[PDB]
Amino acid sequence: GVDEPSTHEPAEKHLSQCMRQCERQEGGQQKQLCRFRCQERYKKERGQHNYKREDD
Repeated sequence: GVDEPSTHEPAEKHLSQCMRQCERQEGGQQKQLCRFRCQERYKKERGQHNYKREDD
């Protein structure tokens, strides 16, 4: 039990590790490959199934 709500989940950090490498790399094809791979691979690892689109 001992269940309690929280914010700033570790999931964005796993993505952060990727995007850290993705962003660090510079170019055309290289940039795009890390942009999706990091976004899709890590998003899936979250366990989330419902995608929501940020406004603005």
